[PDB]
Amino acid sequence: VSNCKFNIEDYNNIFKVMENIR
Amino acid sequence: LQSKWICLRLNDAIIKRHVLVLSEYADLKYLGFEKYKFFEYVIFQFCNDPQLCKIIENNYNYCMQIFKAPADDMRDIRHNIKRAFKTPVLGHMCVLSNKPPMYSFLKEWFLLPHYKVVSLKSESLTWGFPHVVVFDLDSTLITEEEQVEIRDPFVYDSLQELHEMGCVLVLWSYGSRDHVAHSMRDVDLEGYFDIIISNAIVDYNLKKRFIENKFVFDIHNHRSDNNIPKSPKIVIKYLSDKNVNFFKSITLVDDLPTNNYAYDFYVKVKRCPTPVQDWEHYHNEIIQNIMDYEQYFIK
Amino acid sequence: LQSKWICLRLNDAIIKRHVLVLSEYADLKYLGFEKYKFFEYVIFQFCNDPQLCKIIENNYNYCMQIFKAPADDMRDIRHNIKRAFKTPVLGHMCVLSNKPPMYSFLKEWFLLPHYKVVSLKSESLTWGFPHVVVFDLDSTLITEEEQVEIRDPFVYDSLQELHEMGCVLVLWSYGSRDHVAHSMRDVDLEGYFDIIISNAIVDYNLKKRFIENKFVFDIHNHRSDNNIPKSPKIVIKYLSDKNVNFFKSITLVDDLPTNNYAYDFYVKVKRCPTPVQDWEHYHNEIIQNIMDYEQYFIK
Amino acid sequence: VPVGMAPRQMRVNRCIFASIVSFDACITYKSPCSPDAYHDDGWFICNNHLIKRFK
Amino acid sequence: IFHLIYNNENAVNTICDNLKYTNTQRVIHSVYATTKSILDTTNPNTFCSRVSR
Amino acid sequence: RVNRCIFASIVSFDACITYKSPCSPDAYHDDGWFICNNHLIKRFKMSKMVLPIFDEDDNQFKMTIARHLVGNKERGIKRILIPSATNYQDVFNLNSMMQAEQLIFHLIYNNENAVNTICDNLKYTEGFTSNTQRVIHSVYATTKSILDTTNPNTFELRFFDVTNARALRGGAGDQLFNNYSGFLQNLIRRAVAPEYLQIDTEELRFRNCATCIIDETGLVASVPDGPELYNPINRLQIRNVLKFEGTLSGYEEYPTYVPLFLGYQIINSENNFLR
Amino acid sequence: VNRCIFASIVSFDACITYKSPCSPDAYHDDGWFICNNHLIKRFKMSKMVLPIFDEDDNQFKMTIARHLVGNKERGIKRILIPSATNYQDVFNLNSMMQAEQLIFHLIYNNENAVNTICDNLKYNTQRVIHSVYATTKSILDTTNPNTFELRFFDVTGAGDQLFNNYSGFLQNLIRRAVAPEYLQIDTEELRFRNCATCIIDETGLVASVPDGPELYNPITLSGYEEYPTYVPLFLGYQIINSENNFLR
Amino acid sequence: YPTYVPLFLGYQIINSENN
Amino acid sequence: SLESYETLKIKLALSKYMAMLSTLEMTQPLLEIFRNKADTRQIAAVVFSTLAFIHNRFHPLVTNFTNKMEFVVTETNDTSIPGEPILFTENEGVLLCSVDRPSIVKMLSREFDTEALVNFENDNCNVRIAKTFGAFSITEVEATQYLTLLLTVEHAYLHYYIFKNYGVFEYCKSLTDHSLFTNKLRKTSNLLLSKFKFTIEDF
Ligand SMILES: [Zn+2]
Ligand SMILES: [Zn+2]
Repeated sequence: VSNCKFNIEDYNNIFKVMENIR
Repeated sequence: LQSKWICLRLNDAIIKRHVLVLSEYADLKYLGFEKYKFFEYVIFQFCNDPQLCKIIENNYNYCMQIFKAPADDMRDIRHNIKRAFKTPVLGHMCVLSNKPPMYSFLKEWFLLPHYKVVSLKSESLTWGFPHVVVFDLDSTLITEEEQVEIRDPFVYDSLQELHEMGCVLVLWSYGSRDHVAHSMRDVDLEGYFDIIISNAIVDYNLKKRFIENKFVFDIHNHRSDNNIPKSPKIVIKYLSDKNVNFFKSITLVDDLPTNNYAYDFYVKVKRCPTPVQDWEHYHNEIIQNIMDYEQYFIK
Repeated sequence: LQSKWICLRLNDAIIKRHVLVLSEYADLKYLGFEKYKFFEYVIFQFCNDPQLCKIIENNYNYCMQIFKAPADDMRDIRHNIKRAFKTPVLGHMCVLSNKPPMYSFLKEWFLLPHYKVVSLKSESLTWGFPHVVVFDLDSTLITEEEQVEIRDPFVYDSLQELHEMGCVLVLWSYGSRDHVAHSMRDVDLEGYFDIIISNAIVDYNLKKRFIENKFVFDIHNHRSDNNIPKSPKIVIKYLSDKNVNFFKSITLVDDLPTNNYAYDFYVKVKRCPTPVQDWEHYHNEIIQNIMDYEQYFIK
Repeated sequence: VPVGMAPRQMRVNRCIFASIVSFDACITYKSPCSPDAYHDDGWFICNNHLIKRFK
Repeated sequence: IFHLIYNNENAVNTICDNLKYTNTQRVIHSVYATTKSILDTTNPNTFCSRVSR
Repeated sequence: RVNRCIFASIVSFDACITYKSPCSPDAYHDDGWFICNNHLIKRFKMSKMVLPIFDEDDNQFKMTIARHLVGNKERGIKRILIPSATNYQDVFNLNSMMQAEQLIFHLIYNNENAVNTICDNLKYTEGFTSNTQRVIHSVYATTKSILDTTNPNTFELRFFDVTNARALRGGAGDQLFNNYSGFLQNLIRRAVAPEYLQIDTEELRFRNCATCIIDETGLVASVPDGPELYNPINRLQIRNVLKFEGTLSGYEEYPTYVPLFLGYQIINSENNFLR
Repeated sequence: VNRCIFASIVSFDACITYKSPCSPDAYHDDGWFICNNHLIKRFKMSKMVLPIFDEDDNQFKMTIARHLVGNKERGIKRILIPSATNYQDVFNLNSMMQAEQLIFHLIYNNENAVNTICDNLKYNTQRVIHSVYATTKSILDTTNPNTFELRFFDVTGAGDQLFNNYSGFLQNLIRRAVAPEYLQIDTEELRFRNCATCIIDETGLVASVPDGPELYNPITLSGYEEYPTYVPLFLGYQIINSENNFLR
Repeated sequence: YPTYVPLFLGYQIINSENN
Repeated sequence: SLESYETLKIKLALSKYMAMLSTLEMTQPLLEIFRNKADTRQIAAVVFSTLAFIHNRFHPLVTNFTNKMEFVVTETNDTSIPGEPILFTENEGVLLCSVDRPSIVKMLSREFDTEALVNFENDNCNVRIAKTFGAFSITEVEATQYLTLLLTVEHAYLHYYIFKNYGVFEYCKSLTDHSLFTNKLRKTSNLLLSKFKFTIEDF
């Protein structure tokens, strides 16, 4: 609607969870 | 070496927790418009001019305070400013590149060309303003013996506690990059550390772990450890590289008090070549130092 | 080593005669909903907390009873629970795999990951809840002499009586699979035994008789028979493999009391290398033990 | 660690003197009541109180 | 309690006043309520009590 | 979660009868009410409400008050809100309600004779001794406990008939209020708001004329004089289909309510008591 | 080690309550024999002191109590220290423990009630009550002048007679709380108040004034200090004998 | 119940609705 | 089993959010509340209570929370930002919380694939048969809506925490770039956003 470019990688970063080593 | 100096806190700033070094109060002209707003803290040595003090206090845009510190260390300066304005945290250190203020206070602590503030990436790794601890692997976390091993397996638990509270983990062991990398691999620490110090490294087992020691400056007129007594400048630079332009306090933990370049806290451990249950006590010391900083800024 | 502990019987359960080990009463959270119903018996060591006792008694879903037993054997624990709730039979032993309760009581008796209860096959070989007897072929049923032979041909009649009453027949002789198989073939016992212990075996004369001794764990911190003093865990595991997830009591009959790992009853026989009419008396002893169990649970 | 499900229903003491409690909140007291008080019988006094007071 | 059993409403009221004019009111409530509940339950000369056969 | 829902302690002792007890949640509110909103509405034609008094900064005196559910046409029994013990049996159709509810009402009005009659009648229920007597015990004990709780005499200067100008003489509404049970008196206090509130020689008037009436018949949603106050109130169908898709809307609305405003409350030297 | 009247209340019974409600100032071995909590909750007073002057370098912290009685209290509510004839009335003997009732009976010379309560409590209670007796009587004797400075409370003698009628502990309490409007320092009379803040009468000590309404006493000038609003107790005329700056 | 004081005074009469 | 225990913990957290909703005591479901623009106060209270709940979870040791906040329910497209239905601006010392009610309503009204998808579950027919022989509620859709709102407010609260802890400048920069909280937990554990992952791929 806004004709604004979308940052797919930033959305992924929004819902990105890092995994620890234990 | 007690030196008097002035510090000013901007009463309305855009960039917070950032300090700028000026050789004198008049340097503000070099910022002019829409640049001072990006340095809410200003530090400059005091020339004992009451008329300068009058001008500063007339500068209602700034809250002024004077303090003395030895002319050899950012530690006292930063403690004084942080207690003056009740700010436990510090942003990236900025200097006026056009007119570098040559203060012996700095001597390889950290700095930045002032104009690069806006380019700084606010996003970081840990929420809030984490602490930082640098560990000298050799005999500090492992055993000096050839078949190196964790001197106390409680190392893993201590590192996990550091991460859980929130604190950047850094290693700097004055050994070969390959040596330190293989030590990490053998003792199965590896992913524990945010930063590693000894094109970063390529062995088909690691992608990028040891930032190439490109920065070379020899010594700043001080005869000491041949390489260096460690480098707050280099470590904080790598923090920024890792998007860490803020920190609460920095502690150097190693087996050698000689290095101790300039760190908010220091911890010494035995140069023990064999495993021994002591790292729990060392971790107790480190958390005690962290809690002491928390007490300094508990209010 | 007398250790106090609590046991609870579910007042309304789906799976019967099954016991679950918990490191503490709070572990029930790990079951949450529609999992506790599959373990009508719960066993956990007692921490001497009267408030815990109050909570348990408030848990109207369970009937609680406290008993003490040495911390080295399932035998006393199972006797105590079975006499407490008048249950001569026991189902497959279950444990909380997510939080394995490390009780020295067990030390290679038997267990199961709790979640596998539903997968258990209720159908079995013998109607009711048969007993189990394990025989150490070497010199127990045959003659130690090279040309082995049934020490007393009454062995066949005793085994037939066991089958007629209903009781799983198991062999475990610490010899080569080929040795034991050929001993069976020569003495014409063979089909008498439900389970055989010494891909199971393939010689073109047998299809599957000796379950491969895949399970290897060395010892559980006990210096004894190099292989093992026999394994209730292994034998009950093979029972389950044979669809026997329930039993009344287990008796180990052999020529060596040293093994006697943990069995509801034990019988010793002479290490006689020559035939002799004694197995009738040994059978009398075994049936006496069975009748003694029947008396323990006669009511 | 803590465990709890919901309020529970339990037995009822039917002897009048079971209600005896020290008027002190700071000094605890427990009346001696025979378990018979928990029988839904006509007896509205437990054997202990009965023997103690009415002989 | 004994006063309640043998009526003696005067002594009962005296005790309640003493226990009120001093927590203690809560104990008044508990003791008197329990005793009166049992008394009314017995109360053979009424109905709704399950006593008179 | 103490359920103070008096009239929800009703058990359909008859097997064929099931009591829904669909009554208001507020019973679990530790308020001055001993009867929650739906029971109040059903059996007294009252709707619970609250009247703030001081609400400036933290002084939040919020006097409670209920509202008439009686139009301007009802009269006599239809208009009586809380009947007296002499006429409640007539005002309420006790025969049309469950015997447990009748027992509750009889206890409230101290009609012990009716209580005895009801239990005598229940004596002859098929499962009488099994569970009818248990139901009797439960309901009776609950009601008695509630009544004792309400009664202040168990183990302040609010006058209800003292507002009435133009009355010949006598008042006596407070006399009947005294004659009422502790539960009834507390209900009246909780629902009826004194038209005047005097604090340490400081009088506040909430209405220019009291809205309720109290007399021998009881509490009546009548006026001191003149006519009665105006008091107004999926199964898809063919008609439910709407036609083609296609006046003080911008202003708030003053309620067309008739809150229970009657009486004078006198408070002594005590200040703005907020405990 | 501390000192507090009514802190000697040992749990002689298993009846109502006890938690040792004693202010920490009981440890302060001052001239008082009662601590702040008990003083406040039994006489509507708060402990206080007062320096004087450094002309001769005395600056002695003169002992004095603070009124806790507003201007709306009347009669009993205004009586601070009751007489032996009214202490029973002002004090809710039915509320406090029988130990404190015994303490009041002893201090007010009501040994009849003392023995009555002892006999009633006999049915370890007796020995605990005897311990209470020991502590209370030790305190009373310590306060009692009869053992091994003209602080007139009437001259600024009916008032002094009433004060004398009070017991040793009660007299000590009165003299510690009340502060004469006039104090002579060995031949130099100094006035410290132009008016009185309390009155001694038959009922005892009353937070009243000679005339007019009662002194008001309830429960952005940031750049200046404050002056307390409460009313300290003031009454009488004291004369220091032929003694030096006796800072002892 | 709101504490507002609306304006009520006098008599009004109408035929039909006229609304 | 274990994963089932974490599932139970997550559902318990949702139930706690339900207790918060009941405390608010809204007559209507949140879908209808958001659909009703006139219920501006209800919307603001819902958002504030959710934020306080998330704050308590994220800082269990901290019970304090901003007890007053300026609120503005936005409706126009020009008054909203894609990907950030909730915003936290400052009007020169005044903290304003902007809400994209149309976006909230759209998300809630979206049909969910409750029945459509089939997922692994406890399906022992033997247990079912044994049970058969021995013999105010919330729907899956409502639970999904409620989870969606909770996670939305979780994102908003994380942005708000960045704003308060770092400042408006870093708050704007976070709005631009969300990489700050790829690590997330590093407090955070009590936030459902740290419990799962979501990704987008070219296709
Ligand atoms: Zn008893
Ligand atoms: Zn004390």
